[PDB]
Amino acid sequence: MNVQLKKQLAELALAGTGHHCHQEAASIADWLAQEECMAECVTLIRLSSLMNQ
Amino acid sequence: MMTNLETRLSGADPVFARELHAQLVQALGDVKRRLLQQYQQWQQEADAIEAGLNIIEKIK
Repeated sequence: MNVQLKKQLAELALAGTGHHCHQEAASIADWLAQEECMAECVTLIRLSSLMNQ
Repeated sequence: MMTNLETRLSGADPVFARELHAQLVQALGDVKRRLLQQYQQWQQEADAIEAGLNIIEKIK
């Protein structure tokens, strides 16, 4: 919801890619994608998910 | 590789963990009653929040 919480979800998603939680991370990634200021953020999550799959 | 978050959810910070979980559900309730077009957006947000709740459990 609020930016601070959103950043917590992104970190959570990043943590998820390293625990075989690619579906969850993807759900988070696509929602954050809705925002322009989180571009790179979703990038890493996805890149992290691509590398761990 | 590992974040500071993962270590705060693994038992080292019980209070932080339940505050984070608490607001994530709080938020979930907000968007869920919001969902009662623009639904796919909010529904997308509901998925993201629920997703985070799934990870916090898979890594606690």
